[PDB]
Amino acid sequence: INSGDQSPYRYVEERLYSKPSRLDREGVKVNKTYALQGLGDLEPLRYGANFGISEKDALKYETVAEKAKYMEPPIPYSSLAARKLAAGALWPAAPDPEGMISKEVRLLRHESSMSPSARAFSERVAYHLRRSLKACPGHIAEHIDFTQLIIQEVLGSRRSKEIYIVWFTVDPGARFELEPRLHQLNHWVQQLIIKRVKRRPHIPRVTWIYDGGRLERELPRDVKQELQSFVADAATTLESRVKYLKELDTMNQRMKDIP
Amino acid sequence: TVMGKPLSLVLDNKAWLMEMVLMPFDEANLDYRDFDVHIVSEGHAMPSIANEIAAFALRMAVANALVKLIPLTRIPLKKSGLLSVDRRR
Amino acid sequence: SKPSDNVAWYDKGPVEWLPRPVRLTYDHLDQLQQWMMRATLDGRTEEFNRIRDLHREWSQHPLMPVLGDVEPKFPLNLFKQNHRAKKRFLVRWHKANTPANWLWMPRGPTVVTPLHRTNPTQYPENWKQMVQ
Amino acid sequence: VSTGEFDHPPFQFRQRHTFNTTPLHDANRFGGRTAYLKDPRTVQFNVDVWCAQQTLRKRWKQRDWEVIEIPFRLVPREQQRVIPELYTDIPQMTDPARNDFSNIRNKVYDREELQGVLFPAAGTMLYPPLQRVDKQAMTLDKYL
Amino acid sequence: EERIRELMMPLEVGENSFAANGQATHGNLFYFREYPMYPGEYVPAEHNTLSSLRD
Amino acid sequence: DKYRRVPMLLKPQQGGQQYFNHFLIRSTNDRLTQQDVDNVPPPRVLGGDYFKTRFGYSLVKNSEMTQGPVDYSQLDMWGEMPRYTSDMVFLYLVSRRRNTYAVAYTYEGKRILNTYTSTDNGHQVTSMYLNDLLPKLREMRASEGRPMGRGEKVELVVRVMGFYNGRQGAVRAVQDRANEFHVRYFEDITPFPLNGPKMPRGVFK
Amino acid sequence: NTFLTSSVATPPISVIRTGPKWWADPERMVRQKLMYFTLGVDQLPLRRTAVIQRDLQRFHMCKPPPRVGDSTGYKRSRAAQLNTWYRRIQYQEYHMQHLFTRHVWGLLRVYPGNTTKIQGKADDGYVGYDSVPFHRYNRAPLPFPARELYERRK
Amino acid sequence: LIRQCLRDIVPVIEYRNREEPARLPKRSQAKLRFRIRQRLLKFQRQLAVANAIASRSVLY
Amino acid sequence: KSLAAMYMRPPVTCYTDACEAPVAMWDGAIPLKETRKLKNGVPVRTVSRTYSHPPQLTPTQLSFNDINSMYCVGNDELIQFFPEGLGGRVFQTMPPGHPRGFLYRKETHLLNLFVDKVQHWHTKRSVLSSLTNGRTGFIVDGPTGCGKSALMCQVVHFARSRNIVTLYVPDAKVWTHGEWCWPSTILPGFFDAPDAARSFLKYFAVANRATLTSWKLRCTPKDLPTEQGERQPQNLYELCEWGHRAVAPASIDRQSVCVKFLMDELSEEKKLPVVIVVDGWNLFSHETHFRYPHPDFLRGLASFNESSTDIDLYPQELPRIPASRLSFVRGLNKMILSGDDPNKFFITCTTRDFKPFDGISGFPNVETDRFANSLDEYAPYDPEKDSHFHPIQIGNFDEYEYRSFLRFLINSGELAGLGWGPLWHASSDFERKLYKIGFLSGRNPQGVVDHYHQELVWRYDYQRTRQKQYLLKRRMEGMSRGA
Amino acid sequence: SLHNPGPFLDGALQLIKLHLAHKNAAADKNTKACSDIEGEFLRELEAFRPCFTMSSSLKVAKLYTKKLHGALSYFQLYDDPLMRQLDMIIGKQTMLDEREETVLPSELPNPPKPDPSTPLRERALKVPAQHRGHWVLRDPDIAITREERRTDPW
Amino acid sequence: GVLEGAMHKPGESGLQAGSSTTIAGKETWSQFSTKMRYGRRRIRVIDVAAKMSYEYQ
RNA sequence: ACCAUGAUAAGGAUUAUAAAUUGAAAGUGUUAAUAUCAUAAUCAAUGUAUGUGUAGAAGA
Ligand SMILES: Nc1nc2c(ncn2[C@@H]2O[C@H](COP(=O)(O)OP(=O)(O)OP(=O)(O)O)[C@@H](O)[C@H]2O)c(=O)[nH]1
Ligand SMILES: [Mg+2]
Repeated sequence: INSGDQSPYRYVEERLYSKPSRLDREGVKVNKTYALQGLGDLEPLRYGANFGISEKDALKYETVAEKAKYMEPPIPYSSLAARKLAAGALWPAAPDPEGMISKEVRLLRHESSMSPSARAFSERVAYHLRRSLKACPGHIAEHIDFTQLIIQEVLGSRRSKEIYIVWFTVDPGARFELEPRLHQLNHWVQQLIIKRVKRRPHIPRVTWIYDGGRLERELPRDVKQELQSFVADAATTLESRVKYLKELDTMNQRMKDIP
Repeated sequence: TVMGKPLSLVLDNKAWLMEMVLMPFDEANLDYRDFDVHIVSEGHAMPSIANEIAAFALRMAVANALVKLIPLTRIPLKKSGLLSVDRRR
Repeated sequence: SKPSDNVAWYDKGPVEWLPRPVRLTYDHLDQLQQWMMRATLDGRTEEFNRIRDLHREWSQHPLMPVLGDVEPKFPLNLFKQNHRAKKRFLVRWHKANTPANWLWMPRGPTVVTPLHRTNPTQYPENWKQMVQ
Repeated sequence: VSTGEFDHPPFQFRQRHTFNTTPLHDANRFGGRTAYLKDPRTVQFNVDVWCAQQTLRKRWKQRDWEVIEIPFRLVPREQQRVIPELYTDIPQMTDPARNDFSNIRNKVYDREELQGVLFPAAGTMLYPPLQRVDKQAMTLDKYL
Repeated sequence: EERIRELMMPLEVGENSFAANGQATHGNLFYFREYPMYPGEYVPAEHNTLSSLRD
Repeated sequence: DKYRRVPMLLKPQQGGQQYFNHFLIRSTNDRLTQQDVDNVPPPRVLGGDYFKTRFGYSLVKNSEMTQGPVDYSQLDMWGEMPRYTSDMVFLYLVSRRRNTYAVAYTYEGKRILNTYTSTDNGHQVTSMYLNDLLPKLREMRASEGRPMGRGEKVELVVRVMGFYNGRQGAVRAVQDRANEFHVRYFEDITPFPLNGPKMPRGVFK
Repeated sequence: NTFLTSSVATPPISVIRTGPKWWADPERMVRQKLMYFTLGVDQLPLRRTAVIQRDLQRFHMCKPPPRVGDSTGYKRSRAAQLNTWYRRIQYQEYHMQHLFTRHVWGLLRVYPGNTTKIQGKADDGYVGYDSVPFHRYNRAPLPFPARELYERRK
Repeated sequence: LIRQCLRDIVPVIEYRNREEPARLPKRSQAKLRFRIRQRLLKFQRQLAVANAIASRSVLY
Repeated sequence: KSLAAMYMRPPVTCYTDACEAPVAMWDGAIPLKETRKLKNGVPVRTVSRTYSHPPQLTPTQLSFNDINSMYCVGNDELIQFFPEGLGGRVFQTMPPGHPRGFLYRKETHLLNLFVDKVQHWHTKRSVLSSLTNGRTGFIVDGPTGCGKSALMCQVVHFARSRNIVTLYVPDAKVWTHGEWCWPSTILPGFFDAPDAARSFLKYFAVANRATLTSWKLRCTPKDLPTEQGERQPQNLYELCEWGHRAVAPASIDRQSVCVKFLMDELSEEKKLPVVIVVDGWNLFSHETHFRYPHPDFLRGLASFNESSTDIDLYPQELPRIPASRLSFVRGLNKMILSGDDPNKFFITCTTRDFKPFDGISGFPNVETDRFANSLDEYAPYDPEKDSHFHPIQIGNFDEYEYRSFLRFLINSGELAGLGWGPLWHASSDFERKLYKIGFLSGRNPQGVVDHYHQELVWRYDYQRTRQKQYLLKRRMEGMSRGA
Repeated sequence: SLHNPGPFLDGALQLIKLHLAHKNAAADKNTKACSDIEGEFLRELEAFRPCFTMSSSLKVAKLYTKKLHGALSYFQLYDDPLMRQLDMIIGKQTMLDEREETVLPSELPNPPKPDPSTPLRERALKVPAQHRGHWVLRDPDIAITREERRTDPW
Repeated sequence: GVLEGAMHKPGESGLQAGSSTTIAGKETWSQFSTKMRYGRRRIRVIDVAAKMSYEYQ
C-alpha cells in the first residue's frame, strides 16, 4: 500500500473500517476515501457480500431506534462466512494475559503532570488503600505476605479514568509471590473506591505498576515548557503561527461573507 | 597472490581483510590449499588496497572464479551472498 | 583564560573525567615489552601486583540493568534540531556521571569474584608455597 | 605496496585535537616538516617532493654495489652481450639457455671476484679469497 | 573437546552470553533449513519409506 | 532508505552454509541412537550432639526431670502462634509519608529506648536506634544477671507497620547489622480497620 | 607520546557511536589487546566489546520491522534493557583503556598531553608548552621548562 | 521566559504588520446545523482571538 | 553442565603448574572430562582437565622423541639463564604469569646435541670439525619471524644449563645501532658503545658468576685504577664487576679497558669451551649507523666567520663506521679469523627486522606503525659471502610444528586465564582456528603469533552462530516432545 | 526538606559564648575586654537578627529562646526588636479505655503498654483503646497528630 | 540521583561547573541566573577621544 | 516599457502469495496564498558573563 502523511496501519484502518469505505463498498460514489479492492477472503466478514446488512439501505433511517424498528434481520451465513469458519477466524485468538502482570511502562507520571482533581482523588485513594489493605477478602489475605509489600503512591489519569498504583517489595524476590495476589484485588480496590471516597470524577480502572525505585519520573510541566520555549526553532514556530493566524482570519472572512 | 605479491603482504597482514578472501572456500566446503589463485586489479591503482571495499572486491572475484571452476559451488556461495554485487559509490 | 566546560575534574578516579584523548603506539608497546622483560628478570613483582589490583577492581562484569532503567535518563527528543544544545547537555551529563558514580559496575570489597585472584599470594610468582 | 600516507589531508574546516582527529599541520604527520606550512595544489606538490626524497633515500640505502665501468674484454660471458638501455626493450633475462632467468640489469658481482681485472697492478690479494661452503658434505644440517 | 563443549555450550542471555545479534530489535534474521538442498547436500532416505514403497 | 542499494542476500548476509549437511546427518544419527537406546527433601541429621553443634541449640531438653505430672495438660490460648522466648527484643518500625519511628520493647512489654526520628529517613533512624540500643541492651541484661558472652548476638523480633517507602530502608538497616542482631521473626503490624473513629473530610471528599 | 598539544574531551557516548570507524577499529582493538596481554591480564571487557561490535556490525544494514504495538511494552523494555547493558559494557572497557594507558605511560616515563592526569605522577592537569601561558584551569603560571614528572637517568 | 513571551507575541505583531490582509471597512438539516455549532463551540476561543486581533481589540 | 564445582586442583610442582587460573575462567575453554574408577567402591568420579600444560623439562631431559613438541622452562630457570634478556620478539609470548614455552624442532635437537659435544669438545674435536666443515661455528639464516631469535635463546639455554661459558648478545642493534658512539680510550682508531658495553658486562658477570669466579686472569695488568675501598680484581668475574660497577662518567672510560682486557683474556684461554651466541650477526658484519665526526670538531676553532666552516650550515654524510672497528667486534673477529683457537664456537643468527620498502614509500603515521622500532637497513645480506660461519637455513613451520605451537598458544593462554575464557563460545573451534590461522600466516611463526592475537577480530566466522542455532532448535524440539 | 540549622546554630552559639565571656571579663575586671565584647555582641546581633526571623518557626529555634533572652537581658537591651519577638514567642509558649482488656495476636506475648502516667505529645489525638491500630501507635511519641492524620491513616 | 552538578558554588564560574558535592554553601542555578541578571547592569564607557564628531569630519 | 509570466507550499489511488536474480521498483495522479513593467524614440554602470547564523559535513 502507499502511505502518504499517515502511518500504514492507520491508513489501512481508515480504508477498511470507516463510513466512506463501507459506503463505497456498498457502491455509493465517494471520492476522498476509498475501500480496499479485491481482498479475496481477507475483507472483514461484516462487509462481505450476502452477509451483515446493507449500509446503502441503512442510510434511509434517521435514527438508531428507527433503524432497529425497521431493519430486517441479517443473513446468518455466507460463502465468506464459511471460509472464515474453515480458517477459524470467527473469533480473534486470545492475546497473552495482561490481568496478572504489572505494567512495564516507559515513564512515571510526575506529581505535577496531573490535573488537580486527579491529584486530589489520588491521595484519597492512597490513604484508603493503605488503611484498608489488611481488610482484603480472606482467601487472598491468607496468601498475601504483607510483610514485604510497599506502595509508593497512586497516579491515575486526568479525570481518573485509570488509576496506577505504584508498588514494590522490600526484597525483590517477593514480587513473583505478590503480583498475582495483588492483581486479584483490583475488584476489591474498585469497591473500596466506590464505598469510601465520595468526590470521584468517575470510578476508575485499576492497574498495578512495579517500581522498586527503578523507573524514572517525568520532568515538571513548567520546566518542560520552559525547555521547549528555550530550545525551539523560533523561525519555524513564527512562520507556522503566522500561517495559523492567516487561516483563522480566512475562515472568519468566509463566515462573515456567507450572509 | 594479488598483483605479484603474497596476500599477507598486499593486505598488510590484516586478519579482518584476508578472511573475506578465504570465505568463498569455506562457504563452498573446500580446502584453500588445493587451489592457487592470482588476482589482477584493473581499477584505480593505489599504493595500498588494505581496506574493506577492496577486500569485498577480492572476495567477489574469488567467488566467481570458484563458481566457474566448479559449478556446484554456486549453491552455497549465492546463498551466502558472495555472488551479489553492492551498488554504492 | 576563557571559562569553558572542558573541566577535567581530577578529584575523582585514576583518570580525569571527560578524559583527554589518549593514543597508544606500537613503540609504546615495544617499550612496555622491554620494561616487562626487565622487571620479570629482576624479580620485581610489586608493580605487577598493583596492575592486577587495578584490573580486578575495574574489570568486573557490569550488572544487567532491570527493565525501566534506561541509559540516557533524559528524553533527548526535545532538542529538535538544536544540535549544539544536545551536545552541551551530553557533555555535562557524561561529566556528571563519573566512574566513581557508576553504580552498575560492581567494585569494592563487598564484591565476590571467582574469575580473578584477589590476594596477591595465589599467583605463580609464589609457587613454592603451594607445594606441600 | 606502501602503507605510508601520500596525500595531504583536506581542509574543509578547522579541526581540533580530539580522540579521532588531530590539528592540521602539526608536528606529527610528515616527520614534523609541516612547520614550513595555503593552496592545496602547492601543498600537495611539496608533500610529493618530500615523498620522492624518502623514496630516493631508501632506494639509495638499499644500494650496496658500485658501477665501475669495466672494458668489454675483462667481463663475464653473461655481460659480453649487447645490453639495451633502460626502457628500450623487454626486461632482459640474463641467460635463458643456462636456465638463468633473471634481470641482467640487476646483476651484482662480488668485489672479491674481479680482483683479476680490478687492481691488476697489485700482486697481493688485497681481498682474501672468498670462502665458499661445501654443499656435498655431511654437516649438522644434513645429519637430519 | 568439541563434544564436551557441545553440552557445556550456553543458550541463554546470561553472564558473558548475550544476544547482540539484533534478535531483540529485529528478531530471527538467520535462516536455518532442515532439508538437504537437492543438488548440493544429501541425506539417505528413510528405511520406513523405502520399505513402504518396495512393498 | 540509506541502504536501499545493498542486496537482500547481503542485508543479513547468511553464512556457514557448510554446516547444514553435517547437522542434518548428525540429527539423523542421533535419532537412530535414541531409537536404539529405547530398544527436594532437606538433608539428613542423625546425632543429637551433631544437631546441637550444627544449629546452636540443643534439641534434647536436658533439664530437670519434672516427671510424674498431672495426666492432662492445658493448651495455650494461641497454640499456632510463634514461640517468643524470654530473651527476644521486639522492635517496632512504624513508617509514614514524612516520618518513621522505631522503638524496642522487652519480652514483658517494657520499653528499652525512647522513640527515634523517606527511605533514607527510615534507614538512618533504624541504624541510629540499633547503635544506641546495643549498649542499652548490654546494661539491661547485665543488671538482670545475663552476661552477653563473646560473639553472642541478640535475638530479635522485628515488626513493621506502614505500606510506605521507609520500610525498605529500615529493614535494610536491620539487615546490615546481622552480625550483632539476629532477626528470627519478621512480621507486619498494620492494623485491621473497623468502624473506628471519624476521619477527616479531606480523606472522604 | 608525541601528541602533546591541548586537547578536547568527548563524551563516551559520542566516542562509542563511531563503532567500526574508530571506537572498535580492529587494528586499535588488536593493539589494546596486545597492551593488556603484555601487562599479563585477561582482556575480558575488551572481548565483550569485540563480540558486541561484531554482532552489531553483522546487522547494521537491517531495518527493524515496524512494530505492531503491544500495550504491555515488555518487548520494547527488554530491547532497551539489552541496549543499555551493551552500552555499559562498552563504557567499562572505554574507561579501562584510558586507565591502563595512563598507567603504562607512567611506568615507561612517557609525558602525556596537556591537562592530562597520571595518577602517580600528576594528579592535577599536566601542562607543558601550551598556547595559553598559564594553567588552563588553575590560573597559575607554568614554569620554563615544563615540569619533569620523572627522573633524568635513562 | 523572555523567549517564551517573545515567541508568543511576535506572531501577532508580525502578522498585523506584514501578513495582514487587505480590508474594505428537517431532522438531518438540524443535525448538520448541530455539527457546525459543535465545531464552532469547540474552537470558540482562538476564532475570537483572531477576530479580536483583526479588529484591534486586545489589551496587551 | 557444571562439572566445575566437582573439580579439585592438581598438586602444584612447577611454575607451569602454578600458572593455572580459577576454574571460573577456563570452564568451557578447557572442558573437564570425568573418569570413573573402581577404587574402594565401583562408582567414583574424578573431574579432570582434558588438556594439561606442556611438561617443564631440562635440555638434558629433552630427547629425540620430543622433536616437534612444546616444553616449558620455569620462571626461576629463565631468570637464572637470561639476565641480559631474550633478544628479538621471543619474550613476546611470556608475560608475567604465563608459562615460558619453547618448541623443540629438528634444528633445536641438532643444536642441543652439538652443545652436548661442545661440553666435552677436546675429545670430540674431529666430530665438531666434521659437523662445522671446519668453520668456527654456525650462522642461522632464514625469512623474517622464522625463529632465529628463539633458536638462539634455546641454544643459550642449552649451554647455560650445561654450565659452559656463554657470551649471549641479544639485539646486536644495541651494539651497532646503539644510542651514542664513543672512541675507544685505549684502542686508537676503534670505537665503543659504552651503554651496551656496561649492560653486557653486568649481565655476563651475573650469568657466569660460577666459572668467572673460579677463573684466573692471565694477561691483565694488576695496577688497574681503583677507588678507595674496592679490591683490585683477581678473577674474570671481578674484572667484569670492576668494569661495569662504577659511577658515571668514570664508567665510560673504565668499560673500554674492561672489555679490551676481557677480549684479550678470552682469546688467550684455550681449555674451556666458550660458546658465543649473537642475534643479528649481519649487523656486526657490515656497519653501524654511526658516522665519523667531522674533522672540524677535532681540529679546533677560534671564531666561526674566520674558517668559513659549514658544519652548522649544512649537514653532511661521513663514511659509516664499519662494525669491524668496534672493540667488542674486534675481539670477536680476532678470535674468529685467527686460527689455533678450536675453543670458541660461534652459534650466531641473522636478523630481518628491517623496515619495509617496496618501490615507493611515504611517511608511516606514528600511531599506526608496527615497524616503528625496526631497523633502517634495506641492504641485502648473504650469510655465506658475508660471514665465515657455516650457514643453516630455517623455513616456516611445517604443519606438525605449527599445530603443536598453536595448540600450546591457545590452550595455555586460556588455561592461564588470558584468552577467551568465559567467552569461548564466541570463538570457533580449534580446527577452524588452525585452518584459518595457517591460511593467514603461511605457518610463519611471527605471523602465527600475530594472527593468534588478531583472532579477536575475526568477523566472518559463522560456525558458533550456526552451532548455537542448531543446539537451541534441538533442545526446543526435545522439550516439545517431552511436553 | 533540605533545610539546615547549621548557620543559625553557628550564629546563636557565638552570641551565647560572648554572653558568658562578658561575665568572665567583668569578674576579671578587664574593662577594655568587656567593652570590646559588648561591641562585638552588637555587631553579631545585627547580623544574627535576620537568621532568627527566618528560622523562628523551627524546632531548633524553640529551645534557645530563653537562653538568648537571658543573654539580651544581661546586656540590658530592652527595646530591641529581637527582644520583643522573643517576648512574644515566650508568651505564646507559656499559655476512653476498653470494656475488657484484650490482646491482638500481633502483640501476643505481652502487649507493649505506654503506661497511662506518661503524657502523649502536645499535638496528638487520644483515641479509644478499642480503636487502636496497635499499642505502639498509642506510644506517646508515636501518637498520630491531627495533621499527620490528615495525610496518613496509621 | 546524581548530585555532582546540581548546585552552583559561588566561588566558581558559571561554565566552570564545580565538582564539589556539598549542599550548604551552594546556590541553585535559577538563583545564579537571577544574580547574573542583577549584576550585568552596567555599560562599558563610551570612548570620547577615540572617534571624532560627525560635524568635525 | 506597468499584458494575462511564474515560482511556493498543499491531494492522492496502483503493485510482492516469490526464496529466483548482480538487482525482487517505478510508473501514476491535487487547493490556496504570492507574483506578473516590454511595438517603445537614446547616451558609457571578590562577585562574573552561553547566539541565531555561516563554511565542510497523544490519529478529541
Ligand atoms: N616459543 C617459541 N617461539 C617461536 C619459535 N620459533 C618462532 N617463534 C616465535 O617467533 C617470534 C619471532 O621470533 P623469531 O622468529 O626468532 O625472529 P627472528 O628469527 O630473529 O626473525 P626476525 O624477526 O626477522 O629477526 C617469537 O615471538 C616467537 O614467539 C619457537 O621455536 N619456540
Ligand atoms: Mg630476531
